Formats: sequence, structure tokens, C-alpha cells
Amino acid sequence: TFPWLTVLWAVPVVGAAVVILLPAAQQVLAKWLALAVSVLTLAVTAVVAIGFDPAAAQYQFVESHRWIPSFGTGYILGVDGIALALVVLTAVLVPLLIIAGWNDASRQTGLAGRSVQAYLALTLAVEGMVLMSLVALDILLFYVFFEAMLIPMYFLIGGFGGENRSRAAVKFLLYNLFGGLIMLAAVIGLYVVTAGSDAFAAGTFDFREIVAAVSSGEFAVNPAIMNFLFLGFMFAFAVKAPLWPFHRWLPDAAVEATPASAVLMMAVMDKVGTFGMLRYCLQLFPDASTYFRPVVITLAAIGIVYGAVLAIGQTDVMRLIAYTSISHFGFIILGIFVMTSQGQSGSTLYMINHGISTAALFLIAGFLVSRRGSRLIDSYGGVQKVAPVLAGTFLVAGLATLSLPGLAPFISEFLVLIGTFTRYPVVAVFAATALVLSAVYILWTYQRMMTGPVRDGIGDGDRPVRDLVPRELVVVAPLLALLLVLGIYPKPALDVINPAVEHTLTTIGQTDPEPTVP
Amino acid sequence: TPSIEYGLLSPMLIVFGVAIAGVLIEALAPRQSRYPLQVTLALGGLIATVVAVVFVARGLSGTPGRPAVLGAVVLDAPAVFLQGTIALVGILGIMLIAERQKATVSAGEARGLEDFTPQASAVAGSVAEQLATKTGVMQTEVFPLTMFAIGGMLLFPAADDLLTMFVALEVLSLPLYLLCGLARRRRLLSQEAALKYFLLGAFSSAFFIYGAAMLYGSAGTLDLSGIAESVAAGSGNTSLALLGVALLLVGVLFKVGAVPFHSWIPDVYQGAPTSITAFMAAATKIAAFGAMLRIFYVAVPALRDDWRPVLWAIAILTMVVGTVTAVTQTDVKRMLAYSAVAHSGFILTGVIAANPAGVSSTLFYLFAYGFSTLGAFAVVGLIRNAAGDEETSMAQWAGLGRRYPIVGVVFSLFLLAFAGIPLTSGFVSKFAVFKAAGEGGAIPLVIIGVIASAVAAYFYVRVIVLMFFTEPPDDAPELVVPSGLSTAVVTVTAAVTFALGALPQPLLDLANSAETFL
Amino acid sequence: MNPDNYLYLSALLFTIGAAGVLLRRNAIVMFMCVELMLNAANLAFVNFSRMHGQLDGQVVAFFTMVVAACEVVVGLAIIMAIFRTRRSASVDDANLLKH
Amino acid sequence: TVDDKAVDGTAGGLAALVSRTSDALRQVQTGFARSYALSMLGGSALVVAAILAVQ
Amino acid sequence: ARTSTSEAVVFWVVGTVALVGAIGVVAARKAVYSAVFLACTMISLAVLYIAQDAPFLGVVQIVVYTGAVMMLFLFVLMLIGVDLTESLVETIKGHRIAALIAGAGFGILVIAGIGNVSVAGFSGLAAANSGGNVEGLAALIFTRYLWAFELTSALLITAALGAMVLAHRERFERRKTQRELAIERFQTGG
Repeated sequence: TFPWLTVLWAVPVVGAAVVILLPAAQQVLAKWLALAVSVLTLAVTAVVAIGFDPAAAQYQFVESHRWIPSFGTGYILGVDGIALALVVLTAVLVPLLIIAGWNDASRQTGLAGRSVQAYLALTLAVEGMVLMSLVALDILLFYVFFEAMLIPMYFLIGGFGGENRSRAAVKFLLYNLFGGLIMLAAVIGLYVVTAGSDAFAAGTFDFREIVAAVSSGEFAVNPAIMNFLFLGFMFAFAVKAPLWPFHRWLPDAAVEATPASAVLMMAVMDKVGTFGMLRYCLQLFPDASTYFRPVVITLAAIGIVYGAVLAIGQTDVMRLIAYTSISHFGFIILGIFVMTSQGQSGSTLYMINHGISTAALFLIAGFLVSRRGSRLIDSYGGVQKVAPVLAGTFLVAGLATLSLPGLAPFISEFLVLIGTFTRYPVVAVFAATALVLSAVYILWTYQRMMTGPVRDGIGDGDRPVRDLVPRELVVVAPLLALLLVLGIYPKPALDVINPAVEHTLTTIGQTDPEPTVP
Repeated sequence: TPSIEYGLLSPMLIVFGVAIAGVLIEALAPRQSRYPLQVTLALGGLIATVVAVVFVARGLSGTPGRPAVLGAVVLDAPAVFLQGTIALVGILGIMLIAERQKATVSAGEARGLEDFTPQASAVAGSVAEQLATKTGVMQTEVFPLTMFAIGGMLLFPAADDLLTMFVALEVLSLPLYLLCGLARRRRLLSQEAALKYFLLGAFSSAFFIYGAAMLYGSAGTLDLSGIAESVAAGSGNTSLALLGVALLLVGVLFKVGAVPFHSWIPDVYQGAPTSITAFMAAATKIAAFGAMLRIFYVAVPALRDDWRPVLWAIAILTMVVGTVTAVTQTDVKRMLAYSAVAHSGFILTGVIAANPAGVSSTLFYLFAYGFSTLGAFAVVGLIRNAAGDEETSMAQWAGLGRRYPIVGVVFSLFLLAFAGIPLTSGFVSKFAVFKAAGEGGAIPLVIIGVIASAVAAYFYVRVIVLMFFTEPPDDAPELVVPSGLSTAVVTVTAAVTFALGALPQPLLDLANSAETFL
Repeated sequence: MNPDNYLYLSALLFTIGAAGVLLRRNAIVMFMCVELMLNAANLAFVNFSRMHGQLDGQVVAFFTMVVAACEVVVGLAIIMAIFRTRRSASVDDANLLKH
Repeated sequence: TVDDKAVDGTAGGLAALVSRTSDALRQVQTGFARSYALSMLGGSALVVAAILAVQ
Repeated sequence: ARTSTSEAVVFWVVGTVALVGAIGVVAARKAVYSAVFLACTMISLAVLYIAQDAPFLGVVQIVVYTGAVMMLFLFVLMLIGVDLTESLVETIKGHRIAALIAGAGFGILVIAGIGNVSVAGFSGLAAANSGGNVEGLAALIFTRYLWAFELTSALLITAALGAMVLAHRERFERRKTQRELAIERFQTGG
């Protein structure tokens, strides 16, 4: 009965509170304490995952309390296979991002000496609020945390960043908050509809009850209202997890923010968009999702190819990785909205693999960018000679983001592509071209940077490119280790994800299409 | 003979008797002892008023409410809620008003941090004004005037007939007309603000009284319940009822500051003393909206189909013009003024609900928003130019948060609350009003309010950008903490804005229990 | 003569009062126009009270006159301070706060 | 080009529209109390709307 | 509902005076003329109140507004001028036309809203004034409207406080006395 889920999200926020409250002189102690809180949250995640039985009921570790009955929302947490997977992703990443951004806040001034403490506390608050969103089984609670986590990252981008930090932070927050406010419109519409229907005792936000009612058919509502509410949810989840048209904010912010914070935005937080698409959009609005399924599928595939192309066209390392993440988000959304067990399971595993892979690749690029203070690709050359280990890890990460079977991401992309073929073969081929496009923007980048004659000031002067330090080794090794393990033996993660995907597909009245042959 | 419910009328009676006693202190107390007594007499009185209200709340536990003076005053749950809110906001406002100068080397410390000119009758910058400042004299008459305003604003929600509302409107307005012209610096601007507010307030009150005349003509009575019986009974002149409702609405909308009638607020809030700005922006909004709730939920419910379409448009305009005009405003005080303009429309949405959820949401919105606005204006008062003038140009605020992380964080909390980001009372508040509007059939207003809030988040966020994401300029304004009274106001206000956002069910149950008028 | 005529007159007077507040710069003239609006409201109250066979509106006229007197005095105080600072009673001159 | 000019350009155009409209509205605050009073008296838009609400 | 033709004549002449007085208040370019026109309008409205079976209200109107317009005339002489003939020239681009249009529109709309009302039942005031018009007003004021009557005291006090705070000038700006002036190196005669 222990509040495992509640503690899981509480610990990061309380840790941020303690950290920001430390004396400025305890900066080193602040770093260590933040790392310790992250590790404690990861241990909580470990116990939650171990106790979770994917063969058991859909929702586990369910904690329920009354929070705001006037709004029909209660503090209800419960972790399913998909939420468990993303929770494990967030937990494993956050300590690594902390030890990745160890010195990121050193060169800041002001904040009464709390710049390091502010950085770490903001990171912890983001981690905890993302966790709260993931394990929240209350629509309004989830929206609360989903929208609010924009603010800690808005600060984390604006402070602790490059020259365009102000502009990129504003664009990020405004895009995402406009989406969130559209989802607030949709949330209030959903509350009104539930209040207008006899299926519920009163206007309700309990996700489980609403899902059960819509599945049981009792909660019968006009398809027009459902379409509009679905669109409201979709706009916010699309701007959050960048669906092609709305991606525009992510490139700048990822470029401007410090690499650890940018990875925290992309690998962890942006996932919450697709997560919502998987949990709410499909399981609240099955008929609307089906009706809009072709258009969203088209948008996701176009996003895949479009992000791949733009990454190809990027002169900037960080912008290239951001567009690569956009294309991978296109993959995730495509796999989620194809409503195929292969598709949804592959897209969940793809959220995991893309989180880890982008984290590794982007952090390696961030170290390289730190060594020489230029983000321009042409500013480098022959780095493979000076920093062999940096180049090796960068190549491994690229291979991961390249969807090579020897690494994790392939297992997912494949699964998604397979899923897309059973319902939209043209779209499946259109996305499969991204296998080629990924090779392009990955290997061309590595060629321009690591190979060729060593560029000026690369191995000499005041800005040489020194190899990876031990701390960067600690950051990098676990990520590549997970990539290898999940590529070789995804069986545990897939076994966790599949029951949740099957539950979802049963919920929305969809099934994997039968093979052509009888 | 008439029966006077003294126990009921206790809060207003206490405030008005305290105001009279304060005028006595001015009349027959020596100079040096006036301020210590007034701030003693005022604050205690309001605290007593607060106490009275809670007992009155206990008194109305069984019955829904009661009239007091043979009509003309009805203490019901909404009335006691609004009176308690106004009492708390008045306590905070008087703690701001009583703040004296930061005695540096001389004993001329005289109620200057309150921003009140030592002798308002003197020509600004005259040798007489300078000599008064050197001698450290203060026009303590401010304390009674403020109290009188509160008295009126206490009654104006509780007035149960047109004559009492009109008298209370004048009683609260005249003190504010006078107070707006007493600022310590930029005396020209304060005097202009006082003149504008007087002229436009007199205009609006003339409309208010003429509408009261039309309502009386239609109904044959001016007790609100009698007007409701007439309009519902169909016996009165429907056209006169409508015209009177419209003309009365003109005055009440001026008081709250709807876009057709908002033009005063920018100038008045800019030029008025920052303390008085903070006090009024909460108290007058609360009192005016309470009266408008009473008129639209007691006096004239039956004509909803007749006045709903009007408020709709107003609300629309209020949210749009109020927010858009703020997007490109460059002065912090004026930006907060336009923010108040927009939040008036946000309130009006939940008033348009015309359902009990409308009343509950409106009461919560007024409480939380009044507190937040008072805190934000107090903070804006703490920031000083090198010359002492309250630095309000946004450019001078660059890096203000970095130089003062605590005040920066508190002000950012207030801004996020105004934007309505979750975890702040401002979210819960806007959510409640929007939910009432949607449940009441006014979903389109919820959508327009969503869009308006999305637009307003930009100007709310640019200020946080200036505080934290920019390095302080060469001449950055310093933070003057004049006295522990202002600190207490800021702390209480921010703590309320945060707690009432995280765990709002306290005071939200009280808002619900105040959903019905007598 | 239909009693309603009084209301029309009141409506006219208020209207003129309104127009005055918009057209005349001199603060004293603005105050007199506001007094015209308040007195028009009083006339409407008196006519309606006569119509309804009760003195309520006549009572309300007293309180309106009281409010008019207090409003005029407050405006006079504000104008006296402004005139001391500026030596001008024109409202248009109080234009510093804008945009 | 599409990204920098169409996708980003649409958002930038919406921002420019908001900013231009904000400037145009802010011009409405001429600072003349009689202009504010003129807006309030044009508030008889409320009177006409409520009267026309019967039809 | 048609009141005695005598009342018709009284209304026509007196309301003509009142309407012309308001128009002169708005239009007279000498502020003293506008003050006198306001006094005329107040007197006319008092006459109308008397004619509408409201003696005390009309008489108090005459008294109090005699006082008020006298003071407003004094303030015109102080702050504006003794016989200053103001230009009344539109200083805000096109504002005069907009104000005229808005005022006329509001007047037309208010007249439309009022429309025919008296035809719907006009209960004379005789049953009310019987026993004393002032007696009835006292009954109402101190029984039903006692709270508003009390708050009029707050209005009065606030007006006094505003006058003292903004108008009264303390010692610092006090003008020197003749006694004071003669002194100080024998001022004004040395």
C-alpha cells in the first residue's frame, strides 16, 4: 500500500526545494546532493518496476485521494506498462544529465551565488513534474503537471544558455503554452461533456472511469464534440512532442540551452507529448482518433522525412541533432497512431530508445562543442585523431540514432515501420526512406567533423579538443550500454510494454490486421 | 420600530466606526502621535472586521443568509465571502500604506515609502514640499480615507438595493479619487491620474444612478429581490428593465474595467501611489464584481437571454483588447494595469455562466486574483530608480531577478499566476471561471479566453526574461525594503498565491458554500 | 401632457450632460455637466416615484443630490491641487499618462 | 527555405499581427480623459445591444 | 395618463428653461454664463419636482443648488477666469463630431428604451403625500433607507478629508501677515 508512485515524483521536487535552499557556499555539496536525489528517485523507479507485474492488471501501484472534488479531479496515480517505461527512461536519464551538466552553471554570475543550485533544482523539478505527469491517472492532474513542467524548463533554457537564450526560451514557452491552453479548452469541454452525460455521477476527470465509460459505450457523445476535444488534445501534444508543422520552437531552444538541459527537454519532456497521445488521445477519443488517423499519420511521416532533410541541411551540430529528434518524434507518433500492436509497442520502445540515443549523441556533441566554442560543423575536422574516444562514442551514438540493429533504436523503428505497413504501406515506405536519410545526416556529420586533416586550433592553442574526461565517461558508458542491451535483448522492455499496448488496443476497438494469407 | 441586525452588520459597522475614530485621531491628536495610533487603529479594526466576518459566517451556517436593515443590506454566503476577501486585502493594503521611509541618517522618516507626498496641497517640487519632507510630516488622513473606501467596498457587495449600492459606490470611489492624487513622486502623474479617475468615475456613477432610476421605474421598487420579482413576474416594463440593466452595467463595468470602460485603469494604476494601486486593483475589482454578481444572480436572472449576449461581447473585447494592448506595453505598472483589464474579462466569463458554479468560480477568482495583484503591485513598488522614483520601465528591470533572486522569484510567481500556469492560484482560478462558462453554455468564451491567455502569456513572460535571462545594466534599480510591513505583505501574498494554487480545496469549499444569494 | 414626457426631458438632460463631459475642457464645466446628469437621474426618479405612488424615488433624489455635492467637492479639491501645480484647470492638459 | 519562411514565417506573421494590433490599440489610449469618456459614452453600444436583444 | 393641462403648461415652459439651460451650460463660452445656465436648469428642475407632487424635494433643490452654483461660480472666477471667453475649439482630431454623434445616439437610444411607459399605469402620488410629503420622506429615510442615510455621513467626511488634504495649505505655505511683513529689516518701508 506504500505510496511508491507518490514518493517517486515527490522526491525530485523536495530535492529541488532542499537544493535551492542550500547556502551558496555549498555548491559542490549542492551538486552531490542533487545527484543523490536523482539516484534515490532512480532506486524508487527500480523498486516500482520490479514490483510491477506486466502479466498483471493494466494499472498498478494505484494511489487514490481526494484533491479537488469541486472540479471532479482527484490525486490518482497509477503506472502501466507505457508509463512505467517512460518513468524508467526519465529516472535513468536524469542522474546522467546531472553528471553531464556538472559544470554547466559555473560560468554564470548573479543569483546570489545560487546559479549552480538553481540549475540543479530546476533539473530536479523538471524530473519530478515529468514523473508526476507520467504516473498521473487523473486528466486534470496530468494536465496540471504537463503544462507546469514548461516553466522550470523555460527558466532552465533562458538562464544557463547562449546569447539567444531569451528568444529561444520565449518561443519554446509560448509555443508549448499555447498548445497547453488549447488543451485546457479541450479539458474544460471534456468536463462539460462528462457532466452532461448520465454515464458519470458528476463532471469527472478520473481517466480510468472515463475510459471505461467510452469503451462500454455508455458515454455516447456527438462525434463533432469528440472531434473538437480530440483536436484540442492533439494540438497540445503535437506542439509538445513536435509533430511536423509545430516543431519550429525545438531547434532554437535545443541549440541555445546547455546540452544537459536540451537533452532533458528532448529525450524526456517532449516524450510526454507522445505519451499523452498514447494514453489520452487514443483512449479518450477512439472514434475521433480513428477518423483523424490518416491525417495525423501523414503529418508524422512528413515530419520524419522533413526533419531528416533539415538535419541534413543544418550547418549547426545542435540544430542537426534537434531536427533528428524531430524526425524520431515523427516515428514515435506514426507508430502510436497506427493503432497496431506492433506499431504502438514499437513506438513505446522507440520513445525509450530515442530518449537514450538522443541523450548520448547530443551530450557527446555537447562535449565536442564545449571543447571548441563553435557549434558550426565546418569549424571542426579530423577530430577523430585528437580525441579518439570522443569520436568513437560519437560514432556509436550516431549509429544508434541511425537505427542500426546492433543498437536499440532499430528494434523500435523496425517495429514501427512493420506496424505502418499493415495499414498504410505507402506511408511505411515513405518513412523507411528515413533509414537512408539518417545515414546521410549522421555519417556526413561524422565525416565533416571527425575525419580528414585536423583543422586549425583543433589539437593546439587555447582551444584544443581534449579527449573525454572520466566524468564524461561516466555519462556516456551507461547510455551506450543500454543501447547495446536493448538492441540485443529488448525482451524485458517489450514484455513490459506489450500488455499495456494490448490493453490500449482492446480499449480503442482496434486489432492488428490479420495476415493476407489465411 | 426598525430592527437592526447588529451582529450581521458587525463588519461594516466596525470598519466605519474605525474610520470615524481615525478622523477623530486626525482632529484631536498631536502630530507625533497620529501615525502610531492610526496604523494601530486601522489594522486592528480590519483584523476585528475579519474576525467579525468569520463569526457572521458561523451565523449563516444554518440559514442561507438574511437581510439586515429592512433590505438594503443582505449578509448571505457570497456577501460574507466577498467581505472577508476585502477585509484581508484591506489589511494587506494598509500594511503597504503604513510603510514609512527607510530612516537613513535623519528622523524625518515620514510615511514616504508608502509613496505619499508629505503635503498634497503643495505644488510639486515647491520649497514648501521640500521643507515638509525635510521636517518629516505625513498626511495621516490617508488612513481614514482608505478605511472609508474599505467600508464602502465592504457594503457594495452586501448592498441589497439600488440606493445602497449607489451610495456605497460613491463612498468607495471618493476616497480612491482622493488617494490617487497623493503620490510622493511623479506628483504630476498622480494628480493627472486622480483627475482622470474622478472625471470618469463621476461619469460612470451618473450612468449608474440613471440606470437605477430606470430599474426603479420598471419595477416600482429598488430592493434587488423586488426587482427580480417584477422582471420575473412580467408585470413591469420590460424595455425599462433592460435599459436600466444596461445603464447600471455601464457603471459596474467601469468599476471593474471592461474594455469599453477600461481606459482609465492604465493611467490611474500608473500614476496612483503604488501602495494605493495595489490596494485598489484588488479591493475595487472585488467589490464591483460582487455587486455585479448580486445584480445578475439576484436582481435580474430572468432577463439572462437579454443581457447574456451583451456581456459576451464585453467579455470578448475585455479579454482581447485588454490582452493585446498589453503585448506591446513597455511600462511594468501599465502592463499590470492591462493585465487587470484582461482579468476583469476573465471574471466576467464566470459571471456569464449564470449558474452556481459561476458564483463559486467568480468568488474564488476574486480572492486569488486580488491577492496576486496586490502582491505584484507591492513588488513593483519595491523597485527603485537611483533617484528614488519607482523604476517601472521594463528596460531598467533587466537582470533585476539576478541581482535580487528572492524578489525576482516571487514576482515571477505572481506573473505566472496572472498567466494562469498550473500550480499557481491563477490557474485554478481561470480554470474555475472557464469551467463555469462552459458548463453554462458559454464554451466559445472559454475558447476566446484560452486564446487571450495564450496572447497574454507573452507579456507575462517577457518580464521574467528581463529579470533573469538578461544581465543587469549599468544603472540597475536597487531593491528598497522600506519596512517589515511591505515584506509581510509580499510574503503573505506570494505564499497565498502558491498554496491556494497547489491545494486550493480549502477556500474552494468555502467558495462552493457561497454559491447562492439571498 | 403624458407624464412620460418628463422621462424624455430627463433623457435629454442626461444626454446633454454627457455631451458636456465630452466637449468641455474646463474642469468646472465638466463638474456642472456631471451635476446635470445626476439631476436628470433625479428627475427620472421623481417621475417614476409619482407613477408608482410612493416616495421612494423622491428619497433617492436626496441621496443623489448628496452624492453630487460630495463628488463636486472632491473634484474641486483635485482640481485645486492640479491648478496649484499647473495653474490650469483644463482636463486636456492632464495628458502625461498615455498609450 | 520552407521551414525558415513558411513554418517559421506563419508564426512570425501571427506575432507581427499581434504586435501591430497591440500598437494600434495602444494608440486608443490618447491620454485625454475626454477621449476615455467618449469611449464610455459610446458604451451606449451596451444600451442598443440590450434593447435589440429583444429581437 | 394625462396630467392636468396646467401641469402641461408648467412642464412645457419650465422644461424649456431647463433644456435651454443645459444647452447653455454645454455651449456658453464664458464659464460664468455656463454657471448661470446651470443655476437656471437646477431651478427649473426644482419647479418640476414641485409640480410632480414633490414639494420638499424641489425646495431643497432650489436651496442646495443655489449654494452649489454660487460656489461653482466662485471656483470659475478663481480657476478659470472672471470673464474669460473660452475658444471651445476642437483640439482632438474629429473629437467634437464623435462626441456629438455618441451623445445624440445615446439620447435617441435612451428615449427609445423609455418609449411609452406611463400608458401602462400611472398611480398618482396622492395616497403617498397624504399625511405629509416630508412626513412620508422621513418615514422612508429613517426606516427603510436608514443605512444609506448613515453612509451619507461617510460621503460628507470623505469630502471634508479630501478638501483638507488637497486644498488646505499647512504652515509652510501660509502667507505672511501684515505684522510679519512690516518686520524683517523694516520690510515694505525701508
